[PDB]
Amino acid sequence: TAGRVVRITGPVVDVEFPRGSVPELFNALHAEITFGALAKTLTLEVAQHLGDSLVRCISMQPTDGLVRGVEVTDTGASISVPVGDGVKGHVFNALGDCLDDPGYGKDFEHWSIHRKPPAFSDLEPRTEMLETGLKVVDLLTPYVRGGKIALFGGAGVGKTVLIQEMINRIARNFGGTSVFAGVGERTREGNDLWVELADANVLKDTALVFGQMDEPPGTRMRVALSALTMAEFFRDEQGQDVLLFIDNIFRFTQAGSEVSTLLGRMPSAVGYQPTLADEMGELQERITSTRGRSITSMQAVYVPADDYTDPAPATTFAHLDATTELSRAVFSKGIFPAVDPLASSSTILDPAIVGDEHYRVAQEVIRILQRYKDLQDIIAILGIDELSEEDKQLVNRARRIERFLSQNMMAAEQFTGQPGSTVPLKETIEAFDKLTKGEFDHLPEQAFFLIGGLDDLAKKAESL
Amino acid sequence: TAGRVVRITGPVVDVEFPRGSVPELFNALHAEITFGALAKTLTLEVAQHLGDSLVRCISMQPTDGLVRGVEVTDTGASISVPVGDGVKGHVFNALGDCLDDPGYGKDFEHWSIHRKPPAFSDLEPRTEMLETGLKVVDLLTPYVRGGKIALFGGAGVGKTVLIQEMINRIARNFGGTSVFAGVGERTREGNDLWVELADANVLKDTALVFGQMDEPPGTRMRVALSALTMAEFFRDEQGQDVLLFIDNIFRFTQAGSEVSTLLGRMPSAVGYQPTLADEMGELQERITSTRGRSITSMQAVYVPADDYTDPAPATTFAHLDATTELSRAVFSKGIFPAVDPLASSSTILDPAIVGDEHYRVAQEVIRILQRYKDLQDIIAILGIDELSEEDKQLVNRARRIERFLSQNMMAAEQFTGQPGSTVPLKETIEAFDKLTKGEFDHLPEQAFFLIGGLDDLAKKAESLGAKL
Amino acid sequence: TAGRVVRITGPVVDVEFPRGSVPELFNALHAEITFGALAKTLTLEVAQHLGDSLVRCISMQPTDGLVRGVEVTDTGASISVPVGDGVKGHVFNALGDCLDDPGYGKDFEHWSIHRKPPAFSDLEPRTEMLETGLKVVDLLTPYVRGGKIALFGGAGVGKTVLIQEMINRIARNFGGTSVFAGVGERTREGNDLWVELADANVLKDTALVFGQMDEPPGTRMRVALSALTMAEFFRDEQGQDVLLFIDNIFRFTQAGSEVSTLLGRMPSAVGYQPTLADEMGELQERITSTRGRSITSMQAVYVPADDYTDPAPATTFAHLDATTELSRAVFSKGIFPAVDPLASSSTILDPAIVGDEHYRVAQEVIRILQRYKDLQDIIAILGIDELSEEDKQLVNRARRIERFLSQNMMAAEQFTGQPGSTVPLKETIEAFDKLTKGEFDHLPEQAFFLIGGLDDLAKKAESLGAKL
Amino acid sequence: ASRRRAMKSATDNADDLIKALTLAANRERQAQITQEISEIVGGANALA
Amino acid sequence: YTGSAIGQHWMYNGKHVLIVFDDLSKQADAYRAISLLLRRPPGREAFPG
Ligand SMILES: Nc1ncnc2c1ncn2[C@@H]1O[C@H](COP(=O)(O)OP(=O)(O)OP(=O)(O)O)[C@@H](O)[C@H]1O
Ligand SMILES: Nc1ncnc2c1ncn2[C@@H]1O[C@H](COP(=O)(O)OP(=O)(O)O)[C@@H](O)[C@H]1O
Ligand SMILES: Nc1ncnc2c1ncn2[C@@H]1O[C@H](COP(=O)(O)OP(=O)(O)O)[C@@H](O)[C@H]1O
Ligand SMILES: [Mg+2]
Ligand SMILES: [Mg+2]
Repeated sequence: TAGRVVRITGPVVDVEFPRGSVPELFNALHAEITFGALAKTLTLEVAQHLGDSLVRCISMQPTDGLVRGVEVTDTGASISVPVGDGVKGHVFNALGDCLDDPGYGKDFEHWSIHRKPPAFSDLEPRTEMLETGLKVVDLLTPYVRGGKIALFGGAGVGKTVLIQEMINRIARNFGGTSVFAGVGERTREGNDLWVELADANVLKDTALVFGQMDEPPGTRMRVALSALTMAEFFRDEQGQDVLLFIDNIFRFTQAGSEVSTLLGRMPSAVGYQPTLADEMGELQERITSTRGRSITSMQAVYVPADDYTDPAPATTFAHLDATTELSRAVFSKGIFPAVDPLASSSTILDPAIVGDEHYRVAQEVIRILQRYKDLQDIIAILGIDELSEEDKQLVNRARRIERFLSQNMMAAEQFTGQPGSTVPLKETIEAFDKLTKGEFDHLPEQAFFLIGGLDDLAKKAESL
Repeated sequence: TAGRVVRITGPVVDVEFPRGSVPELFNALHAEITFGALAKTLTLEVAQHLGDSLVRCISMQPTDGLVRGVEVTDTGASISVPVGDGVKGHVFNALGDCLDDPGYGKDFEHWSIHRKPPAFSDLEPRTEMLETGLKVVDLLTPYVRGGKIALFGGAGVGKTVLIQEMINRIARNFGGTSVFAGVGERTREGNDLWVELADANVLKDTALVFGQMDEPPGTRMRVALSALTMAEFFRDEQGQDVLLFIDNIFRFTQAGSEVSTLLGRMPSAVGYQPTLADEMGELQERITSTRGRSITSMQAVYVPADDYTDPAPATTFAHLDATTELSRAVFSKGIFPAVDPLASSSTILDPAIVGDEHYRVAQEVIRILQRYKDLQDIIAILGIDELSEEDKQLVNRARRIERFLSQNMMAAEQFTGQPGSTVPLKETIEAFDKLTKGEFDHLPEQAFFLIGGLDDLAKKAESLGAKL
Repeated sequence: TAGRVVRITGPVVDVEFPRGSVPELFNALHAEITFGALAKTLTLEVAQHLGDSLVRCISMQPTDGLVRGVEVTDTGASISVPVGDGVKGHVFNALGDCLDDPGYGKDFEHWSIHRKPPAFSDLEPRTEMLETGLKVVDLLTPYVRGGKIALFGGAGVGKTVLIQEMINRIARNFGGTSVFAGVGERTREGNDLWVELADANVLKDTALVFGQMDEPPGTRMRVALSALTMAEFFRDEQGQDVLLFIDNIFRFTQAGSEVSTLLGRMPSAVGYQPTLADEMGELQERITSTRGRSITSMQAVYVPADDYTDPAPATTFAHLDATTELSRAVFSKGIFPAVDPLASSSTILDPAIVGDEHYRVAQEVIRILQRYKDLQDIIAILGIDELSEEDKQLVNRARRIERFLSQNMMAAEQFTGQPGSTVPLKETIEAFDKLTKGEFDHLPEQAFFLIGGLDDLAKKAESLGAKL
Repeated sequence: ASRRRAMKSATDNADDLIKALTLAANRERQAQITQEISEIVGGANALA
Repeated sequence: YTGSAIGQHWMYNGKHVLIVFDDLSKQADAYRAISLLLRRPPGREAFPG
């Protein structure tokens, strides 16, 4: 009942099985490379049924050293990853193997990575807000519970600290867990993230799944589904809120395109796979709220040629509920998190969802910040004194507002002894309403740096 | 002798015939679909001889419900449509079946829709102007009586409204026969044209053939041939001046592309069929006026994605005497008809035909508009204020000229309620000569918008305040 | 033991041989066309072993009249061309036949045109300037004696005129041998070059090998190899300095791409063959100077559609010591030679080789021209009057410099009627040092157009009403 | 004052032109990729 | 087409129907995917003719 390798073309392997033992599509088959230098066990994923008992599969590992005719064993099920609380605090690959401890979790319950989204009737019909406790996010760009948040930011902008902060807040405030999905992860960066999470003591609350850059396109394609399956177990079997990090989703799309090319499929517009939308939908629709529990996702998105109409970002943004842009300009000012309040956006900043008072306060903050940005050029070149008196008043108010959007994060406690703060949404709304009215314009600017609500503001004001 | 279906690939059917009974190319074969709701008699047109006594044919009706192995019978002749005076006042489909009165025309003489174009010795160039009353067409793109006129344009720029306008202006007071061919266009547009022609009493002179959008590509690529067959009968047998309207010929080309993809031919550039130019040449060369026999053909040509470089309109351009290119840029400014005066052309816009005064005025208008187009780049950033005095004067003149090329059309009354206007060619020449000279520079721009001759300009300027 | 033609399609011919008689790759085979009008003997170069004793070959002559199953003879060796001092002063085709004296050279030593390049250990960088007398080339793109020089450009920018100019300036007073390779270029140009070399008395020192653009792709593929084989014989055997001229080397790549798809190769990007870089590398690496044996090669590289990103010129760029890139913009501005001073480059343009003064002056010229290129759009829109005073000064200096880089060439007289001129390198450096300092800012820019040295500048300025 | 207003207007117009030109350039880039893939795949299919 | 057939059943029975297609861009993309997976030569923007 075992097959045999017939054709080998890079990561594409054709396998012939006996007449009545052809594996199902997406089944995981095992083959052996016995050459000493490259000895390994190849995991092939059945991609096509070619007919005459032939199947075409994508090798999850390089096929160098593979011989024609070697036995191929059908496992009877698709790629399955370990699930349960045991996966927390450990690093896995797209196939479920533990990288930091080989053999770990081999006895856990194993879930196939190909699963359907929640039944249409089980979906929550009403959008909900995910109160993170961060003033900038809660006020300006509220995160959708069970939604999708794009993350934009170069190097040295605090993105890693932001991810650690979100891990902390989901673990502490929501009593949830986190699954990090490094798609196309650089091995150096994966190791750095592992060590950083271990140092910050949040590794215990996180499950890391790495599909590395130096792996064939199949694993880079399937790692996102693996991490999503772990998160789905946490949501559905453990009844926990889960925060899923995908980095980078564009690399998942590009791995899908590479796989489609390898299988001989004719490319679609701009060379992407014909089923680009179908693959993205299959991945993203599994990230939702259901039965009171939810998986919220924050995904790093790469925009080719900075062209937002490009098919990859265009398809990705059909599922995104919020956008958080991290700017080096904000970071240089010392404002943490370095979220650009004008570039960032949320689709639920609508009175019908967050309430009329919230929307009014947020719009006032945005207007003040936009006017300050406009006057920035005159300030820089002609000098501040060149401005009118009303312009100076608005500059002062906007400076205070923009410094108040900074917060003392939980992840920042590992750098400064001071712990983090969680500002309830109502407190943030009323505080920024007061600030926009100019009721704190007389206070020193530094009093608005890295604090929580109004009580912290008063405490730091007395300290100055 | 009867064949059998062997392969069904969409509206393309492969049929195997007994040795020595393979139908000739373009022959009409008949098959039966028996499934209840879709039951019908498929008419297939032999397109290729595949070898081994197999022929590849294009179905004129959807093949839904067709089964492999069903009997196919060869009629021995290609598709034929009724011809004669009786087709006038009636609506037909691509196969010649009457729609407003089924069974009508079955006893008429039937002409095959496939035939050769007129011999080269019989062709004679046509240079007679066809006055329309539209200022832009009359001045810059004069139409040719017995010639070939095309209206190019993107989606929703005014091709069909302009076709209706020319039907109103030319076909209404026409002593000859009219043939309209709807090709891959809205069915409700065909119904509207039918009703409107009935209301104007023009239907009794007109034969309508419809191959509209909701048809298989074979029908959409053969309906034009059927309508052209009726027009050719009127031209060659009755000695009648004939008006031929086609909307839209690009749909014929697009249907040909779909058929070619189905036939398994290697695609050409932009996925078009390799035989794009050949098919277009055959069809267009059949649409012509011979010595002493007049066909005035007006074709609407769709431009995909507003791309005038697309192979279909690009290949269509060479078959025309007058070309009116509708521009989305002009359309966005509210100018109707949205003619691009610089892009449009006419073969008879030369001094030897239209006279020295008309030609000179047209050339001056074109020069002013071209200079304005050149200055557009500077104007976009800095406006007209940085221009030289000559350039400022020219820009004001050009804006007024471009507004005055617009007109309240007869067919536009439905959209605005404003009755259209007719402008005699002499008045058009005089008005545009005055405008290029600079005799209306004081009037406001809007006074030149959607009006007729100089009397209308004076009235509108007086209404707006300026004196004239 | 002879083969037979099996399949014919354009220039590619399939030939079947008996067991154990399959010719080796690149072997030359002979076939007969017996049709009276086109009677000839086809030379076919074996390109592929297809299996089953079949071989795919490229015909060196048109295959019109070739019949399936005709006998094919194997010569047992690749195409070979005559070598020796006897080839000097004669015109040959890609196959080694003497065009101007048929039968000449049949008794000479014959070398196969397929050859491995020099061993890496035999290679030696060349860093000796080759003064030409052309201001732009001598200043910004100094050529290397014994190095590889190319003239890049689109169609009709002056590549051939500059090639003839460099033949006039370098080959006329050259001690050694010259080899000219006409590769897929105009037969009229070949005849003109032949006559010009005969009149200049340079022909006796030159071997001409012509495969013209009317030839089949195989001849255009192999003519460069033939000429390079003659040059390689002169370099390695006779041990004398060799001047090699190729025009146009891009035709080799183009013919390769023409036959690639018929050879069964899946096309690469931009329609080129997958083996573009490898074939170009083989051919170019054969064109080189070894230790103690100098070949100064000058190649005209056609840039398709003026697109310098095209894979052919992009791949060719890596094979040159010096590149003079001709620009369509410069050409259209009337500047000749139409050299793009910002895009061209030379490996010996560093202070160590050309000296501090030359390098500094060239860098200053490049900087000024780059700044002017940056300011051109602002000048076009807002005008020069909105630039800072220093920027106005730089713009005037840059216009004068760009005009002065133009020069009346010896080979350009036929196009302008003005006799050419030559400028020594020291004079060029001094003149451009003066220009970059604004010492000629008072002279009109027209005084700097198409002249030689500073004396010509003074004379032209005086003729224009100004004193230098 | 008029110069300040006119230069602000010109800068806004230049920004709008840059946006439109970038959109057109991205459309052209995507179309070029698609057409190149079309030609390559057509060649491959013909040699299939 | 399913929605259109459901609406047409009512329309041909004298009823008045309003059908919303949200949205046909995604239907065109899906049809392009099917056509490409059938190895049909694509046209403008990789769409089938
Ligand atoms: N002369 C006009 N005056 C006023 N409105 C007009 C005029 N011409 C066209 N329109 C408006 O533009 C719409 C589109 O016109 P029309 O149907 O003639 O365009 P088209 O080029 O044939 O379009 P399509 O590509 O959709 O077939 C008309 O329905 C009407 O709304
Ligand atoms: N809230 C904060 N408090 C103190 N330091 C911070 C904070 N946010 C970011 N940083 C510093 O900025 C750097 C950002 O690096 P990292 O967290 O890897 O994000 P990125 O990947 O964007 O550089 C970190 O080394 C960290 O020390
Ligand atoms: N130095 C020059 N002076 C005047 N005209 C020139 C000069 N160089 C080239 N031209 C013009 O440009 C044309 C193209 O030159 P040529 O080199 O023959 O074509 P290509 O650049 O395609 O090889 C010439 O025929 C000539 O008319
Ligand atoms: Mg229309
Ligand atoms: Mg040339």
